[PDB]
Amino acid sequence: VDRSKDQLYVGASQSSLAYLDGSLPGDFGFDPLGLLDPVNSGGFIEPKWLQYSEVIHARWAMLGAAGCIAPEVLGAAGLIPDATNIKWFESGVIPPAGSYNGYWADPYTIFFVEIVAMQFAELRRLQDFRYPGSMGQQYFLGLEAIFKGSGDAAYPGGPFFNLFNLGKTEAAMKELKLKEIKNGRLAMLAMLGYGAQAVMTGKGPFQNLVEHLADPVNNNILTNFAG
Amino acid sequence: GFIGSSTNLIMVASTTATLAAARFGLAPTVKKNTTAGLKLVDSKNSAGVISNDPAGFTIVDVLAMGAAGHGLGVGIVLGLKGIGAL
Amino acid sequence: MKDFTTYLSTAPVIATIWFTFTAGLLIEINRYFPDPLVFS
Amino acid sequence: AKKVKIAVDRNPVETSFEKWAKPGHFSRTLSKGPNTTTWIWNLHADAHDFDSHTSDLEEISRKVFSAHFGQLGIIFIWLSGMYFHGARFSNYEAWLSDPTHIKPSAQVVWPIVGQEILNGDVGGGFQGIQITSGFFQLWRASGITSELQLYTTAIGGLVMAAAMFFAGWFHYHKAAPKLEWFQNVESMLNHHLGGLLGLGSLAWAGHQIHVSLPVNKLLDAGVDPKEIPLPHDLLLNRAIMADLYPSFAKGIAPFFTLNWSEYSDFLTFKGGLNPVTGGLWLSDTAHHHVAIAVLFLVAGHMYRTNWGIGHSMKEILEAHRGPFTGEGHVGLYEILTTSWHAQLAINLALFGSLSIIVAHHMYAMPPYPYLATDYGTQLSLFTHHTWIGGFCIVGAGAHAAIFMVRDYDPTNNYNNLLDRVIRHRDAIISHLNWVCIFLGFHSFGLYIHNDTMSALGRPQDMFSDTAIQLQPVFAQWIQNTHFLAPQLTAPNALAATSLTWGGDLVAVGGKVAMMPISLGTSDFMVHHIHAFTIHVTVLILLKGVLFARSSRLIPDKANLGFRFPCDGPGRGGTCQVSAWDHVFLGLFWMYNSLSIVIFHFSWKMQSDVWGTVTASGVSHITGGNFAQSANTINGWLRDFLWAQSSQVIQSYGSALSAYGLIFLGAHFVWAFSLMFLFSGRGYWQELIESIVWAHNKLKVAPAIQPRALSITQGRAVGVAHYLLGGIATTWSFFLARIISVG
Ligand code: CLA
Ligand code: CLA
Ligand code: CLA
Ligand code: CLA
Ligand code: CLA
Ligand code: CLA
Ligand SMILES: CC1=C(/C=C/C(C)=C/C=C/C(C)=C/C=C/C=C(C)/C=C/C=C(C)/C=C/C2=C(C)CCCC2(C)C)C(C)(C)CCC1
Ligand code: SF4
Repeated sequence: VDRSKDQLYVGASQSSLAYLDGSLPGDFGFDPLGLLDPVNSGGFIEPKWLQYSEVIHARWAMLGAAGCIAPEVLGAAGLIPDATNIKWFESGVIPPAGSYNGYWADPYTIFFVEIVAMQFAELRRLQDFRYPGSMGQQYFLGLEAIFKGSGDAAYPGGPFFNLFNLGKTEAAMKELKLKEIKNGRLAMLAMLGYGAQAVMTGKGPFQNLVEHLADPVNNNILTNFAG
Repeated sequence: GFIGSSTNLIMVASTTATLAAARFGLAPTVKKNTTAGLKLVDSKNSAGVISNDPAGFTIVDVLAMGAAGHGLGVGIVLGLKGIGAL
Repeated sequence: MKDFTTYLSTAPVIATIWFTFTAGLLIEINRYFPDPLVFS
Repeated sequence: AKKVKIAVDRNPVETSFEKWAKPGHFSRTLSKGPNTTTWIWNLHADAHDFDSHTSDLEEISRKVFSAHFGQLGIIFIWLSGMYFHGARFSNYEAWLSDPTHIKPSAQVVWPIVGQEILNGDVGGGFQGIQITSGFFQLWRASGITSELQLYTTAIGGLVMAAAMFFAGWFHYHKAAPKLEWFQNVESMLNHHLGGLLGLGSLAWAGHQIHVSLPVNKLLDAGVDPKEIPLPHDLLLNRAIMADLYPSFAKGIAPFFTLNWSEYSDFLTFKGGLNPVTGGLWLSDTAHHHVAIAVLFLVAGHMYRTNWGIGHSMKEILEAHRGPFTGEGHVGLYEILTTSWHAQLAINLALFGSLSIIVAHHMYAMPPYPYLATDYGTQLSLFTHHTWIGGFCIVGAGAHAAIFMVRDYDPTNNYNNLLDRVIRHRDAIISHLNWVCIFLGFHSFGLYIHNDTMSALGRPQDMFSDTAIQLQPVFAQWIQNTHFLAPQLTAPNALAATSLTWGGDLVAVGGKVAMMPISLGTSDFMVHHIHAFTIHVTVLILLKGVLFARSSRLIPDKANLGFRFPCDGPGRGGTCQVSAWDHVFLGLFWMYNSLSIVIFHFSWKMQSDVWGTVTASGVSHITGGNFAQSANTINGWLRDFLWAQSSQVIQSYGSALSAYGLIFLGAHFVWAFSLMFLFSGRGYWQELIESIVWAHNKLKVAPAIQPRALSITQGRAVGVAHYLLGGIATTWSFFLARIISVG
């Protein structure tokens, strides 16, 4: 894949350019397996779902990439107590890798709150994709006024999801969508980096950066195969 | 010190040779299949990957010859040890 | 639902239910009245 | 060039119970409802004959694809049940501690009408039916140590079963692939070679290296199962693994630096058998599956899909033509991408042949710990996989013939291999006919010669090791070569692949695991019986295929279809001319051949391999009586059938009494089948007329008119009951015998 910015990335093919016309944000013509071809598409392999899913992954990954390294950075700076300076994979998400005791409840009590909270947030978001505008109709404590959407599932907008109504013009909004997707793709690769480096090294992402800078030649993936 | 060792030299040489052979018409590529007589001939490519290389060398050629080079190199490296040369 | 209850009325399904019931009745009688050879 | 891509139709078929309530909907003939009882049988015989319901190849393919998800769903339910019954109704945990002195058991019967006698005292403080499927030995090899691990697998199997059934519904009713998707044979082979087989082998090798080997290493060292580290502890703690295998202290660096000799502690080439368990070294199997994974991942990059490189299967076939065979392989690519029956004919033939190979290779090279000394499991597994192979091979003949009648088209096959085979079919069949007669005379005739000479008191005139000798010198030479392989032709192998070649026996728990198998005159004679019976089965099946469309007797057999009873009493009588009838006759001969194969295996193993090992030596179960007795028919009747049936006919009142009952039940079903095979429907229809009169007289005549079975169904019923009775008889006979003396 061609990094940075380019008219087309390395993997672009004449076949992919038939349907990748540049309208979608981040359309650099990179679809070697042809997953976005509209002809005879169905199921979840279709342009709308796949584009919607990429944005969803991008936004979760951006939260994850910042959240999986923030406690270590702030812990190094001394802004938070050392007790909460923990590696992302030792916070209790994977108890075998380590867990933090000190939350106001055990992680299974917390997890039930997550299920109920995410079911509401996720299933309502699903209904706007399946039935556009349907979340603004039924009574939801007066909050249905901000769940109308815009006809494009990935960009609901509205008085809350677009709180400061940024990107007022079409050119401005198009520019912002490109920035959202490129930061999102960068974050998605960063999360993959965090996972692989945790398995390879057993240390946090911030330690890996510090050690690579200390001695780049002797600290890298090639020297991490051995021990 | 792995770098500069006999194993490192063989692997670099084998992968470089396969990449060089394909790029200079000495091996089959994406745009050149081979007939029953072992002669290169223009092929029909479904995807039509785009490349700015003057010879039409695509990324698929890099993966194909990279994999072929590693197979060639690994066989030689393990082969030389088997006979005791390396 | 009409069609599904119609499917349950086909010969193989009725035979399955009826013989499951008939077998269950005969098995349960022998569970509570074991080894019956004569009527007393 | 067509691009390889995903292509489906959205919502092709509405999900509704409307057609469930309309039996026979799928066929234009049957959708109108019954008028006679023949309709009921026809409903079931045509249910899965998809291509007879429509001519659209796309519609047929979609039904095939979703029917396959249905089959996989059922297999996952079956597997889940086995794991569940191992978790909840077994003595597996007790067996793990004392594998030699405990009998595996995973079925428990309820106490009712006195049937709880079948819960035998199998050991480990447990009562139940002794299983012979070998699941306990499979579970130990994979490193399972607790009922919890078995239970979790059973749950996962149900989740997979639900997923398979969802996929079947989804890919028929919601997103059904188009015909062009199915016809990407190049892409399918790449994924099934590199992905299904290559990654599957690599993944399983991963489980073996990280779970099976460490756990089985500690089990074979006497460590208690509950003191062995849990598998995830081995995964997360490299230090624990490095204790068992020091090379693990170096991580994955040796793999990436091509210092592969470092892994010699867990990737080995020992050969032979583990002397503790009697099975293959697990470090050998792990290296096997690593090597297999690489081979299939390489194979999966051969065919061209979308990036120029790769082979066109059509171009390969068309290039391979020679002077002796006309156009050669032209037109085969078209046949194999448009006929499911042609594809099923090839796949069944080799899948069935593969099953028979598995039977031989698993007995000789037992891959599981404590399998070899469980004689009940060894006999069962060999017999089971031999039968599956035989049935599958016959199905290959059936569906090759179906292709011949329905899918073959002369315009596309002119002077190619298929066309040329048809044009000298009389030469093929006439020669194969002669070979069968030659093999029949000079193999079974030798037994008849021996029986007569023995009866006349001239043992010196018999074909036997102590008389006129028939030594299988070629097979003896091959054995010697394989026994000496480690010295010269396999320098890096510590031992030969199998102990059957030669050398020293391996004893586990006071019993022989495996030992050299000697081949004398009796072995020569029985191998040429096998050659005879296979050749006749081929004759019957091949004749049905080559004359499916026509013959000198019936010039237009193709217009009569694959399955028809006859073409009338004329021409002297033409009963059973159809190709279907050749499969019918082929089934009997397949049953006759494989019966002798398993009788050969059963007697040879008991006589010359299996037995107890003590200071005085090895005492085999039947004391080595195969060599001198197996060269006469009376020897097989007396020393094998009569003598070894003692266990099954004496099992009443014991936990094995169920085999005694089935033994008689199977004899009954077999004899019941002769009623259908010997008689004809014309008699039965006339009998039903009189019975109908009685029902009419009492106003109790059914509205669906009773009919005798069709001619073809009478044959299908006859063979089905013949096979079930004959096979179930030997099944009871084997299990009662081996579970008692094993
Ligand atoms: C024989 C098996 C089989 C085959 C050949 C297909 C083929 C197809 N399916 Mg179907 N499917 C199957 C089984 C199969 N399916 C099963 C068992 C299910 C139930 C879960 C489904 C559910 C399903 C859905 C819901 C959809 C398809 C779709 C498709 C199409 C595109 C597939 C694709 O993009 O894959 C490429 C793969 C991916 C995009 C990523 C899959 C990632 C999986 C979930 C994880 C990795 C699985 C791996 C094999 C094992 C990992 C082990 C370990 C490392 C964890 C294609 C016609 C799509 C369609 O109709 O498109 C038009 C579609 O929407 N399938
Ligand atoms: C989706 C992404 C995500 C997720 C799942 C997590 C998950 C976690 N984070 Mg991480 N984090 C993330 C993103 C994420 N983080 C990001 C983007 C950053 C950078 C800003 C951080 C920075 C960060 C730090 C610095 C720390 C964590 C920690 C934690 C852990 C404890 C969470 C906790 O105590 O919440 C507590 C709950 C809340 C903050 C939500 C409050 C909910 C109440 C009910 C709302 C009340 C509202 C009411 C109107 C009052 C409003 C008042 C206001 C106006 C003043 C947990 C594993 C902690 C950890 O690792 O501890 C060992 C920790 O120290 N995270
Ligand atoms: C609840 C969901 C549902 C519904 C309402 C339908 C409805 C329909 N399907 Mg669909 N289908 C479903 C699920 C469903 N399907 C699933 C899960 C699959 C994947 C296997 C399929 C695959 C499929 C195919 C491939 C086809 C249909 C067809 C049909 C039509 C006729 C069905 C019929 O006659 O069934 C009555 C049939 C049965 C009751 C047989 C059930 C067989 C299953 C696999 C269970 C057998 C298990 C059993 C234990 C086997 C051993 C028996 C032994 C113990 C005695 C109808 C529109 C047919 C059609 O014509 O569509 C236009 C058609 O060709 N369906
Ligand atoms: C498919 C088979 C397979 C698998 C899965 C594994 C797996 C493993 N092996 Mg094994 N191994 C195998 C085959 C396999 N092996 C074979 C064939 C051999 C013989 C050559 C070996 C020889 C071997 C040795 C000698 C060693 C291992 C080791 C390991 C472990 C560490 C590997 C490592 O360093 O990864 C490095 C990094 C990665 C694999 C990448 C991980 C990427 C993650 C999953 C990405 C996640 C990203 C995602 C966004 C995260 C989201 C988080 C969420 C909570 C939000 C690991 C459990 C080592 C060990 O410690 O074993 C106990 C070890 O020493 N293996
Ligand atoms: C992968 C395996 C496979 C597949 C997918 C098929 C598929 C097909 N076969 Mg083929 N076949 C196979 C293997 C296979 N066959 C084998 C191994 C043989 C050799 C025996 C044959 C011999 C054969 C013949 C001779 C014929 C077919 C036919 C058919 C078609 C219709 C099947 C039907 O409607 O059955 C409906 C199913 C039944 C009526 C149920 C039959 C149950 C049997 C008789 C007894 C089972 C007993 C059980 C296992 C144990 C006892 C249980 C009891 C006590 C309760 C269909 C295309 C027919 C056709 O015309 O195709 C064009 C046809 O005439 N097949
Ligand atoms: C024990 C029963 C039996 C016997 C002896 C035979 C015999 C034969 N069957 Mg038959 N068959 C049987 C049962 C039997 N079948 C059954 C139950 C079925 C229904 C499923 C069939 C269905 C069937 C088919 C469909 C076919 C055969 C074939 C054959 C022939 C095979 C070639 C062969 O070996 O010729 C040599 C003969 C023998 C080995 C029989 C014994 C010969 C003795 C020992 C010779 C004695 C010689 C001596 C001088 C006698 C002098 C007597 C007197 C004049 C003094 C052969 C004639 C195949 C065939 O015709 O192949 C060409 C064939 O296609 N059979
Ligand atoms: C000249 C030039 C350049 C450069 C380039 C380069 C420098 C490249 C490189 C490239 C490369 C450097 C590549 C590589 C690749 C690789 C690969 C692709 C690999 C593969 C591998 C494999 C496939 C393996 C396998 C295996 C295993 C895993 C195990 C064992 C066995 C075997 C060995 C088989 C540029 C463009 C800048 C610019 C223009 C000019
Ligand atoms: S006996 Fe039966 S099968 Fe034979 S010709 Fe007469 S009707 Fe046909």
